[PDB]
Amino acid sequence: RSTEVDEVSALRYRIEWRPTGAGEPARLDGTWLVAKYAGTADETSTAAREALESAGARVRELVVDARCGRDELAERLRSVGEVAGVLSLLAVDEAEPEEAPLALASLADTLSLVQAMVSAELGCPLWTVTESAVATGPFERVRNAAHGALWGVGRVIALENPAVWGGLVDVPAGSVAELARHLAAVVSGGAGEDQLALRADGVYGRRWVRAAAPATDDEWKPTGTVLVTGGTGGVGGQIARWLARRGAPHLLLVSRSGPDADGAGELVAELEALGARTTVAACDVTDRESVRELLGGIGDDVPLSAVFHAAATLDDGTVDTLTGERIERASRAKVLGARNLHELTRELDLTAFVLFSSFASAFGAPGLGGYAPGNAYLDGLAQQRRSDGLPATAVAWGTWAGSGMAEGPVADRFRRHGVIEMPPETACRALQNALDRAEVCPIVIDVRWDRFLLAYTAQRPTRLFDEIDDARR
Amino acid sequence: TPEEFWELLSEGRDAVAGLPTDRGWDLDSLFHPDPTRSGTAHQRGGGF
Repeated sequence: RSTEVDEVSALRYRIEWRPTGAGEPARLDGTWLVAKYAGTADETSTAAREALESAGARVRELVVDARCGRDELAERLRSVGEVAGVLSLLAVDEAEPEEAPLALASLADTLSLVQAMVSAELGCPLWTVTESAVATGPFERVRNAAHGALWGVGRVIALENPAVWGGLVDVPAGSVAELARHLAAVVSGGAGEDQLALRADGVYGRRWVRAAAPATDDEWKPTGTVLVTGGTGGVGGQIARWLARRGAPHLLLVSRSGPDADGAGELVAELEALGARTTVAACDVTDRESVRELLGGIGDDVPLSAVFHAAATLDDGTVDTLTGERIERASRAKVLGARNLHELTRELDLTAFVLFSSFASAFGAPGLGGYAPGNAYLDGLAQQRRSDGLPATAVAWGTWAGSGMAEGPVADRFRRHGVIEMPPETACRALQNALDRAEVCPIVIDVRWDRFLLAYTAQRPTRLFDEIDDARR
Repeated sequence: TPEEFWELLSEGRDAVAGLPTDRGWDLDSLFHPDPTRSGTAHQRGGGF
């Protein structure tokens, strides 16, 4: 019945965790550092190490503090000597500091540890044990969406330092048996997985896989008001124009720039002609109370059901200077704003809460390693929010054709090696079908694997893309 | 084996872990907040 949505079918992909091999266990040597904090006693350490010195090496602790220095871990690693790899247990059983999701203590220490190994000239693969930071499918709940932020930057770290980055090893919340059962093989594994999710039912590797689009009869309409965060910025700009086209009764482009944006009046006029009741508003999204009084400022004449969080600030994404607070104030518009909108709308009957994210958390992207965590927090929020009673869609938008929110130096590079500009006149239909199937976390990109294979698996063979069929070429 | 089941029945282990990812199940249309959405499943796991 459909031929055009076939282009949409080639656009939408999804991340599914397929049962991979636990790796091939090789007797390690030198030392394996169980780098973590010292605040609480950790049975995680005793459980990880019991198969670490039994792995052939010895176990050495590396207490890293929040922004303790980009160098401290380097001279400590040089102090012990040659290391065959490190186990970051700082991201286990750790709450989100409610100040900021990207100010997660671990993310900062992971970045500092990565660049300390780079500066320590040690050259060993780092492994980051995470406590259920990602789900093996919607049958599991992502405990802390902030933790996936590490995973986000993790998928980028390998594109900078294949020798220094080993990968991530997700383990279930609370139980440390999976560590003892698999870490020894996993860290030493010749399988090649950089993304690991140890569960009671086995070992799962993250996999990009084709999303099927039979074009389900269900139709999502923009009925209600639409909180288009960053509505002036193209990522939200063409989305708001499309809303108005589809018949949005009300719109609420909201952005600190707002009326003071280069293109505000023009945009408003366009959607005012296509749809009706469009409103641009100069309002912060980082503050919880600003959004609180904005949603209370949402007229009781029209309920809110379509929060389309699109704002995302970005200057640079190089691991060389990437520290946790840097990621934070780089993408606070994205994460805190999304957290505020989530916590506010928990009591709202939203028919859509589409978080607009990018490929930076889908696959690795140099120059977006600071833009990746925010998108990873977005993906985790929709992964849980769908594990509750509030629908959310974390579309990983590839290079938007017209925006400038992530359309920067990295976008023009990737244009000639894989992800190409996805036209709005088909990416808007991809969003429609991601709300017709109610896809929890879709990935809409126009990636050509002819150029992508030698731009991703070249520096690090990755089993992520060994599920897409036409990814062989 | 009927011996590896006695190592699940004797040490009190539940085999309910999660839904299969091998089988190409959608796993995304299976779960929507609306409990009456045609095509969705209610159990978030099971011994598979």
